[PDB]
Amino acid sequence: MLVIPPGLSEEEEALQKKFNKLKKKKKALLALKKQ
Amino acid sequence: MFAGLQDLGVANGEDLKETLTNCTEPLKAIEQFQTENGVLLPSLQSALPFLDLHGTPRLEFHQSVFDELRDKLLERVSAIASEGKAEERYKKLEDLLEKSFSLVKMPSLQPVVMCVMKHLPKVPEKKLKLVMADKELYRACAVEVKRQIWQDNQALFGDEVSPLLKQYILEKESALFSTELSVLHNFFSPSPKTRRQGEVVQRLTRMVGKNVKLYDMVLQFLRTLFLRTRNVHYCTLRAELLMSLHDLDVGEICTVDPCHKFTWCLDACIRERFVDSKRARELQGFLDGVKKGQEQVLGDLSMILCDPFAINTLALSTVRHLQELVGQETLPRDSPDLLLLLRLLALGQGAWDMIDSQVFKEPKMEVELITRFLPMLMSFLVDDYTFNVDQKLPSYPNTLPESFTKFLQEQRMACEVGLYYVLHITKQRNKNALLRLLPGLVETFGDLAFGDIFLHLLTGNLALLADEFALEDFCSSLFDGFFLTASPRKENVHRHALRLLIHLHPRVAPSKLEALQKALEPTGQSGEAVKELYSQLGEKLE
Amino acid sequence: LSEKDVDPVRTTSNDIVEIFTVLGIEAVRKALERELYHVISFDGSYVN
Amino acid sequence: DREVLRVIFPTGDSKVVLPCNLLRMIWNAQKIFHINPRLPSDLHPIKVVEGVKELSKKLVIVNGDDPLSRQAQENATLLFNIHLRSTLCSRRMAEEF
Amino acid sequence: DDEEETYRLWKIRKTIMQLCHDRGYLVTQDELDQTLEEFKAQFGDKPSEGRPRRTDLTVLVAHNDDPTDQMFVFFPEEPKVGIKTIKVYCQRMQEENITRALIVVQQGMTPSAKQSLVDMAPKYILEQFLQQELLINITEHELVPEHVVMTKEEVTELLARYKLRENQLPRIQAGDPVARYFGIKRGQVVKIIRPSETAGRYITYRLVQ
Repeated sequence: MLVIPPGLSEEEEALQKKFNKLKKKKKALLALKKQ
Repeated sequence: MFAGLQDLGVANGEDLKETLTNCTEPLKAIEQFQTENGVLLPSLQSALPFLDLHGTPRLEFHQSVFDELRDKLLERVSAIASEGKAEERYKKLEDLLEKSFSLVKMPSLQPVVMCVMKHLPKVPEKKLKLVMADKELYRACAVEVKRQIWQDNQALFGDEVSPLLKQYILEKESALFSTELSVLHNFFSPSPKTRRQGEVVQRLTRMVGKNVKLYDMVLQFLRTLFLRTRNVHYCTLRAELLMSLHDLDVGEICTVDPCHKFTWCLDACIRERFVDSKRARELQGFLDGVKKGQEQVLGDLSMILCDPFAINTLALSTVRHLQELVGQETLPRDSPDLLLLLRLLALGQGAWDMIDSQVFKEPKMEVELITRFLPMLMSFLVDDYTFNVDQKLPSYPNTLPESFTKFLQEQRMACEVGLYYVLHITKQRNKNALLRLLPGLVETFGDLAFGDIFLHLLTGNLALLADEFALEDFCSSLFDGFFLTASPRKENVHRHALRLLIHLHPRVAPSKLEALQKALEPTGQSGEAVKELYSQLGEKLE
Repeated sequence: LSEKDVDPVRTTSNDIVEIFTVLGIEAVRKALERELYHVISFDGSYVN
Repeated sequence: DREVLRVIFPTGDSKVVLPCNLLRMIWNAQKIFHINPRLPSDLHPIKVVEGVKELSKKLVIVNGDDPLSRQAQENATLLFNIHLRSTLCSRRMAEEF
Repeated sequence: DDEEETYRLWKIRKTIMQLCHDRGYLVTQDELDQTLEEFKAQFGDKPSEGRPRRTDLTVLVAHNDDPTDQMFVFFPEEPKVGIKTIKVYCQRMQEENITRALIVVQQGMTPSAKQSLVDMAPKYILEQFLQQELLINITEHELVPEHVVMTKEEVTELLARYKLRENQLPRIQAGDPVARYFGIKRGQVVKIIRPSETAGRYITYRLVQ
């Protein structure tokens, strides 16, 4: 079995931050469009 | 023309001349030879005066009778091949063959010998060896005799196969270097069934036939030549031959092919152009189904996984899977199917390494790739989505992290994945993403970006960006970052760049057109195709 | 028409509103022409 | 033209309505010019073919040289042209009429 | 059930392939006339909670003339498609530069969803289709004559030749099943070919309105 370190790297933290920011932007955009 | 007649007692022209030379009265000897030794039938002797009377000599109807008896013999033996007791009649045909092997050298009866040899399922080995010694006898022999000959003749079989392999290479390099830079028609555009129906593949399927040893030896020759020349087309030819034999239901070959399930599944994935989860699990089970002591089979598996069609299908499936993960916002470590696809593609890449190194075990895959490089691709896609939302919300993120560049320039796996991601984002006609990842395209590991396949694919994808090719700055950046890095050095990159320029010459501005025509001037030490492209561009531009 | 073993080509409906809703405006025109021809030529008469 | 007819007319209904009664005109010509349908005649088949081809030009419904107009004219007189070519054949003009 | 539902899905897929082929989209010959057996062997032959579950047979097809123009064909699982599903399909279409979709619903989609669908028309073109209407191909019915969609150039040529304004042509409404089958919009003229028992062949024209 390959060794997969669960520890978050800078790449994974950046990906999670971009995920969250995209979530906020999508929610704001959908709120604007729904009006 | 009449050699070998003396063995059976039928005098030929040599002895006839040698006898008439020292005979004073040839007439009586000739008469006794044509009557007694010839057709001893009173009816023919009575017919002779009438045929003299017509003025048509005995020559013509004697020749007609000889030819019709030859035809009757061949047709009768053709019926004999399917009537009577099999073994007894086969032995009778063998007896006829051993009688007529003395007359095989005389062409007026040689078709009888070749027809008998064709009808007999197994010609005696000495006769086969004597036939192989002469080119005319070999070529005149039917496919059955060729099959019997090739089973024991390693060098002859390889030599006969070689021109077909050369023709396959020639047509493959004519397709990879074709001026039709269209999306609907690329190197992988035809379906696998159509490609296996090509002249070379069908000829190979016919000539290999239903012989296990011949098929195995063809496979081994393909493996050796692929190892020698590093030419990926030979793995494709092996897969095509096996799949064509499977389509024609050659059980003796499908049974002896251990990768039959795996190769059939890969062919199905290529035909459907997407490796689904079910087929991926099937492939994983087949790969893990190789028991201990049979690691050599793994090598064959790897050779199938290095197929350019399979490589392209797996790469596209992995890219789309990563995009689906981004849509699911899933970290790459969390997808076992992604890991399976990465393992499959790494095995395809390392097929040659495993074949040469003889260590029949799957190469280890370092985890920094999945943990860091793939999150960069996901982050680039998320940045694209964020910019799109901001456009819909009340500049473009083009910053390139150093980790992504390092992994693209050092990891062959990351190199290929990023290259196919570039192809995908270019297919969307997205200039901004292309220019963002162009600094990554500047340097790549293994020079896989400089391969013929990837250059052709990139030209086909960029064919949709004529409007952006109307911009001088975009063309300059694209050529400097990727093309001018290897086109002055590599002939293939130069040829593909000139193909792209020729296909998109009128969109390019005159200044950048002159820049491309001048900086990419053909050299004498390069191939003639580059000069032909330059001449074509010169003719068409004015 | 969706039923299996039922011919989806030669199956008519004898009703023009439903044919208009299902098949179209040219199909309803053809069906109306056929219905008129039948109802006029049933008695044996002929109209151009 | 036979294939086209079998496409347009299912159920094998060979009764149609057309302007000119070609058979009756042929009969009238036979009676007017005293054909005597027993001796060989003087009528080159190429004359029949050329006459039919030139006659098809004159019978016009849609007037114009536009490709659209040409197609409309060809469609309008399609059935009559098929009937005329099936009646004024080279063989029939020499074996039956 | 499973076998009858498999047959229904295969028939619907064949109808959709024929529809895409008629609109000029690049459809391979094999998938156009694929019988039931290869469909069973390709998708799983167990639609009820199995391998050929929906959103797996959705198809993306590129136009033959221009590879840059494509269409999605979606098969939502829910019988009554609501605003959430159409919104997520629109969001999926957002990531691509193609704005043509074809939704195959199983029952009447909600009125709010229809309002959103007709609102997003100028940027995102998409049409609904009840699965009942796709169990057959109405174009093969004998009552339906030949329909051809004409380019704007030949429409102008027609209007110039007959010297008539476009409002003088016979009309066809956008809700016509054939019009929805061909995906034609208002202001577009359709040539119709019929076999005429008096002339041999009649070509008429209909304006979408």
